[PDB]
Amino acid sequence: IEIRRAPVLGSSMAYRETGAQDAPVVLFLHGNPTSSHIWRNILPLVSPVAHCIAPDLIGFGQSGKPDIAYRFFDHVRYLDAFIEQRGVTSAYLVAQDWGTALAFHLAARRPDFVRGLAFMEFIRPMPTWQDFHQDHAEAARAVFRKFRTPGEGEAMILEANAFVERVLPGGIVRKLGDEEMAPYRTPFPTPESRRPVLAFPRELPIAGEPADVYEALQSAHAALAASSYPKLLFTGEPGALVSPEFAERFAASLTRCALIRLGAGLHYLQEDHADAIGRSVAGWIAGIEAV
Amino acid sequence: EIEIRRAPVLGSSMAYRETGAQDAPVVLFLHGNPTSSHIWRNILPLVSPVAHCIAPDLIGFGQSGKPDIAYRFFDHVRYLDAFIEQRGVTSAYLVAQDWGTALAFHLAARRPDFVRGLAFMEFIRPMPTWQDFHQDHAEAARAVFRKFRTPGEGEAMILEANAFVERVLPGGIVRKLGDEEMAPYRTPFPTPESRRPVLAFPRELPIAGEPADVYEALQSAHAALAASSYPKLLFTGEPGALVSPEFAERFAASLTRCALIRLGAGLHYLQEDHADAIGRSVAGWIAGIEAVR
Ligand SMILES: OC[C@H]1O[C@@](CO)(O[C@H]2O[C@H](CO)[C@@H](O)[C@H](O)[C@H]2O)[C@@H](O)[C@@H]1O
Ligand SMILES: OC[C@H]1O[C@@](CO)(O[C@H]2O[C@H](CO)[C@@H](O)[C@H](O)[C@H]2O)[C@@H](O)[C@@H]1O
Ligand SMILES: [Cl-]
Ligand SMILES: [Cl-]
Repeated sequence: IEIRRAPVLGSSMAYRETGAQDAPVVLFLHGNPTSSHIWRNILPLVSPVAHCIAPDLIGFGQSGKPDIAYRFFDHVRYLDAFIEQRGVTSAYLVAQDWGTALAFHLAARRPDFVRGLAFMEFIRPMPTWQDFHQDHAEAARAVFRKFRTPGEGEAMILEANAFVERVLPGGIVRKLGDEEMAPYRTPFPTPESRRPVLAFPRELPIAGEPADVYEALQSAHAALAASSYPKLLFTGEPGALVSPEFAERFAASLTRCALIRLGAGLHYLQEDHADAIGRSVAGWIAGIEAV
Repeated sequence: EIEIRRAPVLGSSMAYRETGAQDAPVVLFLHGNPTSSHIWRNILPLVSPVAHCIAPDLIGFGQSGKPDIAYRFFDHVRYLDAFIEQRGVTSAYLVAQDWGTALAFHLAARRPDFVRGLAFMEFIRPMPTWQDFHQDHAEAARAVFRKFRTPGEGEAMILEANAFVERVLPGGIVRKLGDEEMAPYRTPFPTPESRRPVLAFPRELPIAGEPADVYEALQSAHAALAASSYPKLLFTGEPGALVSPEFAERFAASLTRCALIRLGAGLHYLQEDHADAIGRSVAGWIAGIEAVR
């Protein structure tokens, strides 16, 4: 699969594309601090049934690095512009981490765009720190509190590259090979290049802040609970942002939401479960399109 | 949790494995020769979160009863029909391989309203000549099955030598089964006479018009399959055995609502090499269909 590039809002976004184009479109949306790289072993399993498009968010992967704030709403604007530039009129969405917030927000604003939503390890408004990660992961809670602290977050993420070097491997059960880890590092050679990686944890909707993202994601979650398109939720054990127990309650709170149990898994489920995820998604799309 | 149970059927009994919530769609898993519901053991746990899974042992196979019958294709049809009635199943997805597919196609042709969807692989079709049985690189397989179908020779190979269990079975699996995995394939068949149903099957294969009744039934069943409107999922291995990848793409494209799922390296007993891929595929597919209805 070639990396391709699209002009977007006077910058550019890199993307991977595969599959016959007479088929329904599936948009794969990564989060922090990843790129379309994370889908690399899932795309070949979905491409036989769908036209797969996996963009790198602005400032991630091989996308352009404009001098912007990289707030959640900036990503929204770039992703919307990418979809427009690609001429995509409707799609399935497959999302993880911040990709899920983009998917939920897109579905809320354009309900007729969404053929279905496959998601995992998703972002929701979290009224307190007890709603961010699980009780066995107090240490993750403490790290993100630091990311959200002026000066401290800069030292950890911009200077020490902690999100790429510590958080990412900490959210994968297996140990990535050198050749698998390398493309996670290459987008972020410098402190300045790491700006988007610091901006994201500062956007997490926790304890009412930031108020604009908190409200947008409350609204997106209300829309999701009122939506009628098919949904497919994956969970790991014990997971990270989403426990198996929360996943069961969440899926039951929605209509037309299946829950697929992947087994031992933390945050970056794609890395531990690419085959299970790809096979599940391809079957699910095939089933929906049949009927 | 997966339970092994027994249903009374036509004066005998069939064993079956069952798992999943009772308020979910039913999925009926149908094995072929010389296997049992054992072959689905690693697939069931992956489908049970979305469906009520029922996996019977065909009459004379696995832990089912061994009544004094011919074990022809139409006998299996009768026992499977009676099992379905006994379990009070009114509609189901079918998941099938080998002779399981002939049973599924024949069921779907008679009762298409019963079929929620059909997931199948390595399936039986009418074969006008021996050239239509396996691929030309497997001449050895054709000679072996010709001998199975030959009076006297088949008895020596399958009943006395247990060749279907000991050679044909492992021969259609890419990996080597662990001893604990292979053992339950042997235990239903302790004696030559217990192997009667295993010998009966190759002699039922619809090759060159013989047997005429099965050939006719499977022609009619294949015509129905070609016209059918229910969702279908075809899995293929490379090179496969009864179904080549090239044949699979053409066959799937010919049908209405048929997705093709390529599994990679595989022979005949694809479940043993690809349980995870098959289970995950079937679960996502059922979830998708039931979401839209
Ligand atoms: O039933 C399989 C699977 O489908 C889902 C949606 O993917 O639920 C659908 O089917 C249920 C049983 O028929 C219905 O109760 C439900 O309303 C419908 O959306 C999954 O929830 C379920 O595991
Ligand atoms: O489209 C994905 C996948 O679905 C199948 C059926 O499972 O085809 C369906 O979708 C096609 C594209 O929308 C339709 O043209 C077709 O009629 C419908 O059955 C598979 O064939 C396909 O790979
Ligand atoms: Cl983050
Ligand atoms: Cl046979």
